[PDB]
Amino acid sequence: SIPDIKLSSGHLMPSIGFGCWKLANATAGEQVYQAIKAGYRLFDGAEDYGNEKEVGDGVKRAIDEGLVKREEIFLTSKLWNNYHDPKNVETALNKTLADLKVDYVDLFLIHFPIAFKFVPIEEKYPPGFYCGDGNNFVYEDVPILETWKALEKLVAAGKIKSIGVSNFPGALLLDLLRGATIKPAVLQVEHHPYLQQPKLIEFAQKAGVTITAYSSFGPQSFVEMNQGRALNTPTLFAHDTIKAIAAKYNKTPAEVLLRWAAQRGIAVIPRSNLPERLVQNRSFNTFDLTKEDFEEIAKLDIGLRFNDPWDWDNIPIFV
Amino acid sequence: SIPDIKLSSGHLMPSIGFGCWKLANATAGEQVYQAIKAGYRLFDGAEDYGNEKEVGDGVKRAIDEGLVKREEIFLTSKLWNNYHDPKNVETALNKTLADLKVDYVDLFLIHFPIAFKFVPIEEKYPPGFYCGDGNNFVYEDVPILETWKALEKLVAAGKIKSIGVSNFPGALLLDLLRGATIKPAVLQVEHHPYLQQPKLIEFAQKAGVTITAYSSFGPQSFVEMNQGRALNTPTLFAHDTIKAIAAKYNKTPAEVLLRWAAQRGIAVIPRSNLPERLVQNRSFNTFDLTKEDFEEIAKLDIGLRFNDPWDWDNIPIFV
Ligand SMILES: NC(=O)c1ccc[n+]([C@@H]2O[C@H](COP(=O)([O-])OP(=O)(O)OC[C@H]3O[C@@H](n4cnc5c(N)ncnc54)[C@H](O)[C@@H]3O)[C@@H](O)[C@H]2O)c1
Ligand SMILES: NC(=O)c1ccc[n+]([C@@H]2O[C@H](COP(=O)([O-])OP(=O)(O)OC[C@H]3O[C@@H](n4cnc5c(N)ncnc54)[C@H](O)[C@@H]3O)[C@@H](O)[C@H]2O)c1
Repeated sequence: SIPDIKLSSGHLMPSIGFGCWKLANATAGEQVYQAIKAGYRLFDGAEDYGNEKEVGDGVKRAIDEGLVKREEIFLTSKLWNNYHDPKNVETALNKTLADLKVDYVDLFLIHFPIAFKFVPIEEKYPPGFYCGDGNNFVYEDVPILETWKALEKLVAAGKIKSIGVSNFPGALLLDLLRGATIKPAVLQVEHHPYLQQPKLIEFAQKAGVTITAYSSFGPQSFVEMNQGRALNTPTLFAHDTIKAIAAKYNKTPAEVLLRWAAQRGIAVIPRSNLPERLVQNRSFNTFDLTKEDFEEIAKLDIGLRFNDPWDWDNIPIFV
Repeated sequence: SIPDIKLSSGHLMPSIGFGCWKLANATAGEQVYQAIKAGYRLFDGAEDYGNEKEVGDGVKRAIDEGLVKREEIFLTSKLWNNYHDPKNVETALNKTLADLKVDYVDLFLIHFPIAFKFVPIEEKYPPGFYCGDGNNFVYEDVPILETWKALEKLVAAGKIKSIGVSNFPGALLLDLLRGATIKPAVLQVEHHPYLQQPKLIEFAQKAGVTITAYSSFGPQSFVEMNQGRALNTPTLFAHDTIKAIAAKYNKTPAEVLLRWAAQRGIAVIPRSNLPERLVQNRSFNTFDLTKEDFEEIAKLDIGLRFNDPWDWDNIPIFV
């Protein structure tokens, strides 16, 4: 029932997954276990989320009861900023494999085109914005291609099935494609009605790169973080346009926001933090949006971005 | 007098220059010569403008008459898109050096972060959007850093005093600073009240990279090319905000548009096609815009870009 997408790497990836950002460590396993019982097979995690160990417990439990087999679960992780230096990539990937308790990951992405100064794992993990000098941000000179090559070596070693990037703008993705042997299979970016970036999507998809959208509900995710920008932003759930369309097909505005991405061949990893939400977030492909619909949602685009490194320390990623 | 800007390379660069784009071949010579007589010392040229030979004649005459010395002329040139591949960088700089009739260029910039397929000088020069296969675009897999490394060499060889980039978005500039030994000394981008990219300026400058703005008169230059987007844009010279401010200080809209950039440490290279405009475009630093003035102009920024590779062949540089 949950459609698959063949990545450029030849491997399949579910178009509907379970998000692991802000998934409390205390119940992450229980919740990952439940997600699996509900049909979810892909889990979007990351080293920065600091719950790969619990996410692992969840997957292991499901396997031990015989509900699924390793190859049926698609695990996605992300290399954090402090580990871009070629000599530390495998080290971080090892930690991820150790916490997840697996021999490989299905998808490993460059979390950010930012390279923080290396902080030994034993000193602090996950490092977060810690750069080894108190509260100061510190960076290290490591071009993106150097990091990508280490990743390619790790793919030949069988430690990673598919590799990709996250939070990459169009010009950086183009330049990585000029020196990549294995081309990025995925581009994961903030995608929602307030930040559509239609040209980026068009380029990537035309380039054979698969798109995975995060924060499909826009500011909602950051409101729960008490962020000034997101709070000042009208929710998509109560927006006249989304509501109208939702009423025309007799659906929920939530189902509309996800269908809007799925219908265009984009993968989603909604954050289901309630049982009822687990089901809803993977049962939305029951209707079709018309050209008119897309044109209406298209008007909501104002280029509003919630996840911006510019807020951290003025990192020019999106400027 | 025209204040200078000390580049990160150590060489001084005039804060005001003479643009050479669309400067006709038959009169290019005489025009450059007149500008020198008028006080201009810097000239922004480029292989793609197809007139560096005449630009050279111009400067040669000035020198021969004892008007100026080579050391007093700041010549900027740009590496066109077909010459990114390292083995072709030197030959292209060579053709520029002979055309200009000098041993070195004060500044060489990667015109665009786009690598067209190579086309021999003899087959066609300048190639423009020509790639070697009719009207089709053909690209080479050459990462920016490779081209940049080629340039660094050329500097050590005394064939270039300073290097830099042009039309590079934030993420791209950041990655280059990661693999560069000689940091880009200058960033040249489209810059005016409709496309202010304030964060880009801030980031670049705080990094010692000097900003050189182009198309300071907004849609103006591209209107003189019958470009659809430019013809449907209210001119900056008629805009109420600029009018009000100009009247206040009794200056021309043109003078206000150039001071807006200059008072903020950004260099300008207006194209002057009239003896009077030639003089005005370099005598606008006789007043200062107030904090309120900057606030009112700030409201104009709608991010309207007139020079976009997206129009050429959907090249994702600004997405
Ligand atoms: N690579 C990156 O930079 C990055 C950044 C952010 C998130 N992500 C990933 O993408 C996932 C989703 O993004 P997100 O964290 O912003 O969450 P989201 O946008 O999917 O959901 C945000 C919130 O909306 C609510 N919600 C979910 N389903 C709902 C429904 N049916 N009805 C009403 N409310 C509902 C929940 O309270 C939830 O916290 C993450 O879990 C993470 O794996 C990646
Ligand atoms: N690196 C790049 O990608 C790039 C792209 C475009 C231009 N440039 C450079 O920057 C320069 C400036 O850009 P541009 O050529 O597009 O145009 P501009 O902004 O210098 O001026 C555009 C037009 O306005 C008019 N103008 C000039 N001075 C005026 C005045 N005082 N009052 C009223 N009208 C006036 C002229 O007709 C001129 O053609 C070029 O000469 C070129 O060297 C670089």
